Amino acid sequence: HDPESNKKRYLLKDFDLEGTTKRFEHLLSLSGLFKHFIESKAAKDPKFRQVLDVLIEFQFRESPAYVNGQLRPYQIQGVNWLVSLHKNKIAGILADEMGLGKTLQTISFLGYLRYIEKIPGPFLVIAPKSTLNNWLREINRWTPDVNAFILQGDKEERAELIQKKLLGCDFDVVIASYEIIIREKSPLKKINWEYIIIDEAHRIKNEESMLSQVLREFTSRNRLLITGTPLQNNLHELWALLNFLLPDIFSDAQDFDDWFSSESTEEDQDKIVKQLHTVLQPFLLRRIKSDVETSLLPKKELNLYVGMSSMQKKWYKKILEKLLNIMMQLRKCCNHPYLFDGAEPGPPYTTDEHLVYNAAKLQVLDKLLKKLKEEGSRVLIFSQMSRLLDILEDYCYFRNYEYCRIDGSTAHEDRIQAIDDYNAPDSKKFVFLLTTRAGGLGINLTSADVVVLYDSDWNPQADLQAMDRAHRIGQKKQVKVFRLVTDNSVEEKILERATQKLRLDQLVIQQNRTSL
Amino acid sequence: TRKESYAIYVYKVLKQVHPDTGISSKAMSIMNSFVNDVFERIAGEASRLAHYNKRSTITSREIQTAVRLLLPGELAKHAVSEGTKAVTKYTSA
Amino acid sequence: TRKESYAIYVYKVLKQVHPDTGISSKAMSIMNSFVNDVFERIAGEASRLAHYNKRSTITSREIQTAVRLLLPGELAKHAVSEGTKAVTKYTSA
Amino acid sequence: GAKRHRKVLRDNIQGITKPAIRRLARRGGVKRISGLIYEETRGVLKVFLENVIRDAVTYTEHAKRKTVTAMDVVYALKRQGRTLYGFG
Amino acid sequence: RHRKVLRDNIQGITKPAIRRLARRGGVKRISGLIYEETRGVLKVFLENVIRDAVTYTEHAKRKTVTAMDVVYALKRQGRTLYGFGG
Amino acid sequence: AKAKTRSSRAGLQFPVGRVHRLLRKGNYAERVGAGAPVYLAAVLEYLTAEILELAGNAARDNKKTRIIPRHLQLAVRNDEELNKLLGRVTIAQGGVLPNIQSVLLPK
Amino acid sequence: AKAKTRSSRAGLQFPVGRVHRLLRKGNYAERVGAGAPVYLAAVLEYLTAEILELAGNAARDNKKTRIIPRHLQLAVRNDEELNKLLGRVTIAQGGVLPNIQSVLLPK
Amino acid sequence: KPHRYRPGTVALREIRRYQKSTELLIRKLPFQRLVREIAQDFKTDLRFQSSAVMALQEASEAYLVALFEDTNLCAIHAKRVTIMPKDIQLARRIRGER
Amino acid sequence: RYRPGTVALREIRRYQKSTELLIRKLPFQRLVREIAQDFKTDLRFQSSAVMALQEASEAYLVALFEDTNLCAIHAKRVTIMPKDIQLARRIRGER
DNA sequence: ATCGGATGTATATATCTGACACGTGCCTGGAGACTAGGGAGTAATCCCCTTGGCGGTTAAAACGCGGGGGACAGCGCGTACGTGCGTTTAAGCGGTGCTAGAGCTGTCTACGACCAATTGAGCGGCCTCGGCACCGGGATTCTCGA
DNA sequence: TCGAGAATCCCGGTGCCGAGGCCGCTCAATTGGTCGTAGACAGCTCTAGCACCGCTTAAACGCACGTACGCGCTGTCCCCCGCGTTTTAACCGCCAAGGGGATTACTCCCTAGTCTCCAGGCACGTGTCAGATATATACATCCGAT
Ligand SMILES: Nc1ncnc2c1ncn2[C@@H]1O[C@H](COP(=O)(O)OP(=O)(O)O)[C@@H](O)[C@H]1O
Ligand SMILES: [Mg+2]
Repeated sequence: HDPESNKKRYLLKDFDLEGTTKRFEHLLSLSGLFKHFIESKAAKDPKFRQVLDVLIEFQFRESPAYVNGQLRPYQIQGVNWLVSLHKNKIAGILADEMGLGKTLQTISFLGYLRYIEKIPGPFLVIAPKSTLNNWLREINRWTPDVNAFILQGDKEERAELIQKKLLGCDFDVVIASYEIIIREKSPLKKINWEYIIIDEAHRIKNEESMLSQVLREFTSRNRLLITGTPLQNNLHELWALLNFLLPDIFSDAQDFDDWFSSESTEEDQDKIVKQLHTVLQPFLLRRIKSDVETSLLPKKELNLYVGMSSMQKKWYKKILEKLLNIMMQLRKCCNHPYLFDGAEPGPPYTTDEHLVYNAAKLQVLDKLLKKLKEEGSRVLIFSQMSRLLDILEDYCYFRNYEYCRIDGSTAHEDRIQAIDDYNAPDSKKFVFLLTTRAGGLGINLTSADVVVLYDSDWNPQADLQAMDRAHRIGQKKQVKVFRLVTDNSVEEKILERATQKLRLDQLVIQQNRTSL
Repeated sequence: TRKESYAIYVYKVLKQVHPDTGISSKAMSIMNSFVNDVFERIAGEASRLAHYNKRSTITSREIQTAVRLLLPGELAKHAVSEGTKAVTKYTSA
Repeated sequence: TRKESYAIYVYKVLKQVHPDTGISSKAMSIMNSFVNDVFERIAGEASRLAHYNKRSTITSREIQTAVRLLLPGELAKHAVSEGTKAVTKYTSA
Repeated sequence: GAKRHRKVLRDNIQGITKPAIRRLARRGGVKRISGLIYEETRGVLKVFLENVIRDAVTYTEHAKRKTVTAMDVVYALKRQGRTLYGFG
Repeated sequence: RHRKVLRDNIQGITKPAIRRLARRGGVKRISGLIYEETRGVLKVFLENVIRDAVTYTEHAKRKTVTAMDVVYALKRQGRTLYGFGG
Repeated sequence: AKAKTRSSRAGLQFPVGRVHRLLRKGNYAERVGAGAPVYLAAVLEYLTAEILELAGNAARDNKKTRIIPRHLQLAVRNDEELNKLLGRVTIAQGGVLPNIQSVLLPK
Repeated sequence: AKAKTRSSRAGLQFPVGRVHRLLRKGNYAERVGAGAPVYLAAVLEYLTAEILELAGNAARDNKKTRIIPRHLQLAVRNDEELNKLLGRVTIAQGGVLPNIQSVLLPK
Repeated sequence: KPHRYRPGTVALREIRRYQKSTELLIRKLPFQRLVREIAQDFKTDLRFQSSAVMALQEASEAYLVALFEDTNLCAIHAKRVTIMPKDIQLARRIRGER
Repeated sequence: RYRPGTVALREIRRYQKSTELLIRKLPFQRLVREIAQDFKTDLRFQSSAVMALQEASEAYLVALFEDTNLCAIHAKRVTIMPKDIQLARRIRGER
């Protein structure tokens, strides 16, 4: 409790079978395939076979009394699932959709840990830099009686905070960004870390990441991950998530890969995914976004199969035949020919109609913006290239519409000002330029209703997150996705690969939450 | 006895680039030493190149590269043109 | 993929001059380059020296004259003495 | 408008910053530096770099490769008479 | 040979000769202290070149220093000379 | 079975057989290709003609018929490519280019 | 019989056999003698021992037990004849000798 | 009034702190960009290695330091302490480069 | 009576146009074969060898005096002083 | 601003001497078979490159300003050079004699090339634990304005 | 001028990564034997290097005189350094997918080397003659004093 007294519990003044035995005892109650990993890394790893060879219910009905305000019943179910997860010496992944509310559930579960079994910290929380304040606010609001600091600033400020509170053990939560964890590990490697919580666990995918390696060096009683969408593209990434969760069990990537992904059985189908549902049922929890929400109506996603232009065809053939050193050149040409140097006609440059018809997509694009403009709609172009987004900006100038652009080079204050002015009440702002993988999740463009994915991405999750900039809670009229695809080109290839990835994700995970 | 020299050939070139002038003995000795020095420089560069590339033979490609590496600019390109012309004429005969 | 170098030999030489003293990788590479360069200089000078006298063999006499030509001043007589000592010991054993 | 003509990317020779020339000058051991030194330095640097790179590219062209190597750079320096120890 | 070995022949490189060398170099006005410096630098240059030439001629087991040995010594020092063979 | 020289076949003046023998006996490589002597002889002949034309022009400017080391030196030092090629070379009985610094001349 | 390396038979540390093979493969002459590799190995050993002794002295002066390119450079440039031998050589990750002209010092 | 160092006493301190370190004094990425720009004027469609660029940078900085030393001697010979482009031109012309 | 500088310029123009050797032959030969006796006793010299030595020496000295003159000009003088020769040799790398 | 001298600069004429053409031998380059091994062509393969975009830290880099000291110019002056004239002296030349010792030829033998078997030395792969880099903090030293 | 105030050196503590052993294997040294053939040694020879010696006469030496130039001193700007904001770009960490150069491993052909002859091109020795000095002489032109 007292800083000096709590120093005796925080700092680390000093084959963990002690919890491993109970872990396996509870885990083998399910299907026997769970022990296949250990029967593999027992011949592979003899030291871990010493536990296999030998071999409280708190439903927590109502919303926590110790927290402020009322807590939603589905969040009650989630936090009870976290409680059950704790009282089994196992760790899981909460995977509710963005905006459903996960920070509240996590901090309510921490309040459980602190006020029902009396362990006031330490707790490490890792999140993207933009979210830290939005964590501290809920920390102070829902359970006010707790101390926490953001551990931010220049070297001097962070060192002062470390000396004042970290080594002095004057905290309960030590919320810190992804970069801070790497920056200061030695001062932070020894707090014994009851839990380590990672919001937006999409970052921890590659096992060779510096963040991954650093996090493996930490010593913690138990872990936890928060992430809206696990398994973006591959299955090995989900394996990496699970491996970080429980390295005792998921210590064999090749096993899981050859099990489903690296080798899909030559049977008809679905036996292996039934076994996957059995395996991951106790580990990962996810709920349908539309399970309790009504409100947001579903999106009217459409494809506009545009052709090609004469100059576009010429350039595309010139690229196909064989200064340019990638297949992405095809994606540039299929996108807009002006990206190349010399395509623009003449050292004198103009802005008249000589660009609209020269680009295949932008013709139908202009038609659709017009048709919506005499209908009272706003546009959220999400191209994949900032350089091309300049071309679209020039075109919008020619048509005399209103910019509001946030690329990756837009300063944070400029970003928030643009969000404010566009999302403001009635204003002269027709189109909203934006690059898909920009801004993180701190954008709430709920005023508009029409989004046009100008290009397509390799993984569908990026597009889905981009489409959530207008389909989140809030906007309650209509959503019209208008992704543009050009036929007989590499764009068809990337669309097909994205579709197969989305189907894989659907079958693997999007059948669990139906049972959940 | 019978010391070889490039005189008889330097004279043949001279009485086609200026078929009216002559050349003194000291000048001819200087020309001979110049030809020998350039030969040694080019051949040494070519041998070093062949040794670098693990090759066991010296051929027109190494000779051309050594020329292009030792002569400056216009001399290099003109000498390369002359060498390739001579090699093609030799092979087509 | 084998790649030879004088690393073990330079290390053996170091361990008898400064018995308790290591050497980093970059210094090792620099010493290897130094040995290769000195070998190339001496061998090239010996080759030229044998060519001037119309000999076909490189022998200890050419090597000694080459080290006298290349090494500076007082650094040359110690190398010559070491070479003669080694040659006599080898030819007597 | 007309943003499709983005920038100039002023000059990679101007990428050699005045503090960098000043640091090299300090290592050389000079006390006061005139204001016009920073252009002569860039000129001589560019001349030297082209002279070395021409021979390095010649070597890598002869070898029928497409990647200039540290060995090619070392050979070019040796040819110019600037032997470099430490790269092979 | 045994011909009454002499000294101070560096004084044979006389002041007017040094002045003529300076004039061919393009020097208009000459300070009076330059002659000893010139004698020193000439003596150093000659010592180096003659050392190399004598090394060559002694390796060839000869007793006569030849223009070819001198040319080889100059080329070894990096001052290639045209007009005496080679 | 009449014998005609490789120089005649290649249309050169310099000897190709002698260059081949020098390359073989000079301890440059284990083997010597067939086109290397032709290429090297052509290059040598080109360089000789290039320097010797300039020498003849200098001799004509000096109103002389036979060229001398002074004319050779004048040609080499006046032509910049040749001056860079023969930078570290001294020519016997050559001399210097007429050159006086502007500061030394009277006002 | 029993093999005995030529290095051991000559009382050296450097590889006499490897030196002999490099001398035969380097296109230096048609034949190589028997004592030439021994002489060359002895010379190389002497030079490397000298430079390493100076470098170790420098490293011990800097209170360190590894020789680094800084110590190699500092040992080479502080010896007049070694520096003359390596006048045109540059040592990577080396440096310069601490040297400030006396005119530049404060009055 | 805050204390101030007299002109030159910080230049001397920088001199003796830079004649004692060993690292490279030019930034890495700008030098790499300059190298690629120069190289793409002899034959297009080449690539370099990190070790090649490091060796080239090492040789380059050695060249410029060795040039600045002779520039300093020329400036001192001219009864000065400030190095000027005249000094670089003289040092390069005497050295034989140009 | 001419004024200081006129005869010097005339001499510069005269000696930059000639080709012969500016050092007497026997004094230089005596110097050469006195220096030679420090390396081996009872040597003989080819006349061609001595002439090659003389021409190399003269070329070296003229090329040194040109750089010495440039050093003197750089310091706003027209008189060459020993410091100029020392600076030229030091820059050139000989010292 | 014009004269009076001294110094190249053309213009003729005689004199060698050293390029240039011619004849003679022989050594080397060309023609022709024969052969083997170097290098060219094919194909796996695989790791690192490429292009376009993103987010965050944190020093360097760029800029502005004051002010000091250094460069640059001008002035005096007092040597230290240049120029010119006699006076010796030693180089340069022509000639001669002598002998050391470069240079060539013949024999033959010791020693390097080449090849087959054999086997230790050295190189690639792997692992670990000290040497050195980095970070307070305390003491010492050095500069600058009283 | 001594006492701030700043910068640097010198002590402990981490901590981390590369240097330095240890091991297996494979491939170049090593040993023994055979066979040309370079070079080593004797002998000869004839060339050129060395040593005097006399004569001429240009170049070096010594000394005078008198400018002009190198060096020291004094002002005056101006421009470069030291220092405090503030701005940005280098430098990490990432994603997403390719494919393209670089590197073995193998087969086979074709172009080098190696011989044997044998003409003919080039080196050597000789014998002109005309190109380049070697004197003279008149003219142009700078230079320095009027
Ligand atoms: N009393 C409450 N009960 C449930 N949810 C709430 C309550 N008050 C606020 N919330 C919501 O909980 C949400 C937390 O979700 P958010 O901050 O978007 O992060 P995430 O999307 O990761 O869950 C907030 O957006 C907030 O609107
Ligand atoms: Mg969230």
